[PDB]
Amino acid sequence: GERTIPITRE
Amino acid sequence: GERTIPITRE
Amino acid sequence: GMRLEKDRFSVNLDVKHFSPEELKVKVLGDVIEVHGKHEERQDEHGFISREFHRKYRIPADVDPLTITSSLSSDGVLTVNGPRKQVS
Amino acid sequence: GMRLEKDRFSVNLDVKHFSPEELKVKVLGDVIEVHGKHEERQDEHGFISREFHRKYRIPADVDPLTITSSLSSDGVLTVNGPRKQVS
Repeated sequence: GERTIPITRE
Repeated sequence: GERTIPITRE
Repeated sequence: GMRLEKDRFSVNLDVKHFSPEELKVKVLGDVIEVHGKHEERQDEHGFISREFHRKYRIPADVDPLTITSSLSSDGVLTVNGPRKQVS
Repeated sequence: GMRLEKDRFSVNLDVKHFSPEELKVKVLGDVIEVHGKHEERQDEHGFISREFHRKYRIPADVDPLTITSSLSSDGVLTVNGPRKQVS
């Protein structure tokens, strides 16, 4: 039940 | 038993 | 918060996370500002910061020069000044 | 905090005071940064802010492109990546 936290790659 | 907090006037 | 009363202006704020040196109470003209900033370099990897900034208007019947402030043991900051009263 | 283990790198942080939109997990080269900032304009008189910034080194046997992150219901942020293992 986790929310995905998007990775910033710039 | 309070500590005086000095006022800044500039 | 701010409380205007019949015979005084006062502001009471929770500042328990700030040391006295991390607080500023500025009175300039008829404006009071209260500021606090606390930073911790917990470790090699980073830090945390917290801060606040508040501004209030002093009523015209309070001489700003009479505003003073004190900090209680439990971390409540009081700023207050008397209002002109009948003699 | 950071935990390097035999088969994964992971970072677990308390971020309960931050919404997902207030968090940033940056992976560039072999560096991970985690940032959060939360401000409240409580009222007419001011605001409070809090923030944090953390930086960690990714071990050479973790491909940075394999790093991902998730946030639990109770406000723990996990950042993790697998290490190369024998097949």
